[PDB]
Amino acid sequence: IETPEQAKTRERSEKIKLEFETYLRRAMKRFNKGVH
Amino acid sequence: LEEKNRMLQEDPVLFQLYKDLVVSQVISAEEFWANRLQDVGISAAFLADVRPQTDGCNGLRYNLTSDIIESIFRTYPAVKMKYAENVPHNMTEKEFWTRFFQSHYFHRDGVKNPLLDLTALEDKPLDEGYKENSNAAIIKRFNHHSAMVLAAGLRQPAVKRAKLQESIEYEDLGKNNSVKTIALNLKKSDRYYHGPTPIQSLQYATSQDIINSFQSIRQEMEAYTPKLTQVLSSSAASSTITALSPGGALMQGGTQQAINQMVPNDIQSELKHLYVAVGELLRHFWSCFPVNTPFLEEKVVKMKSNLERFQVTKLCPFQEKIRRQYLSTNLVSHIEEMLQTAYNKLHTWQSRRLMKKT
Repeated sequence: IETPEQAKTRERSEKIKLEFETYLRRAMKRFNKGVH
Repeated sequence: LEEKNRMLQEDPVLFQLYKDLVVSQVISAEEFWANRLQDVGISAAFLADVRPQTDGCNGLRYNLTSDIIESIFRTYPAVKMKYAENVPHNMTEKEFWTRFFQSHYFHRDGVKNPLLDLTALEDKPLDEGYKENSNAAIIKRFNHHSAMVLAAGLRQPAVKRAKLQESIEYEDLGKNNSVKTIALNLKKSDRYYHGPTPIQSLQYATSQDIINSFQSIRQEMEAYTPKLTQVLSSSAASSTITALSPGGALMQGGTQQAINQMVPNDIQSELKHLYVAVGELLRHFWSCFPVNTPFLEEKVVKMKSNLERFQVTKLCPFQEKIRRQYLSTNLVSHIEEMLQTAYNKLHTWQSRRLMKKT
């Protein structure tokens, strides 16, 4: 209801950070499972 | 007391007048204030017009105003319930407004029988043998809001017969009396021909000698020739100039005196204050007059006592202040005239009352 473009940019930043951190999480799980 | 003090502060001259009338014991505060002593309709545009002010520097200026909230409460009593059930404990007011903006509540995008009972308009109600949801919701809530606004605007066979009579009657084939006037015809119209002009000694001329004079002048001017030298003379011209000369009889009076410098501006302002005070006192006196009830007698007696007290406590010091400067202006004379006129009026009315009783 206030500066919708700022809210959309925040949502995009959250989305890209979430994708980055989730793929990092998957890579870390692959790494430790391979170590085991 | 606090409200009265604030109101007096809003008018310092009255506050000064109130002080000069009460502290000087001229009048009591009860008698002082004895004579001394906005709703907005519901508009349907209070929602669409009112928007969250989105100032460019990411400013969400709500501009929360009491009238807007009152209009919302009147139109939507549910909002009043939500406000009363949440603040100040469950949630803050601004957070509630923000939730209202984000909620779907904001971003939503018969007494008369004959012509209202649509269910009863048909005498054959047999059985059924002989984004639509969004649109329906929008229509329903719009109708609800309109009904709420209409209701907030306010804040039997006889009825049916009256409605039918109103509906059927034709203004053309009725009555058109419209004669709500009273004619006037005075008795003697000659009163206005010679009106408030007093009687004048409009003397009539003599007997037929008047006709003789008329014939004489008629013959005299019947053979007339224009003249030029006889029109005026220097001696007559000199007399006319002298009459028109400065200081002449036609030039009545002459130069005058600067009254402004003769009286100090402080004395002038105090004279204005005394004028207003005496004027209001005498206005109340004349409002009481004429005394048609026994209660008015005591009120006018108190008025005279207040006038006497005010005169003694202010004008006499004011008279002394003027007299020390030896001002030649008789400003006090006007006040004395008014006071004596009122006192004589009251004394004469008392004399009349005594005469009527005896």
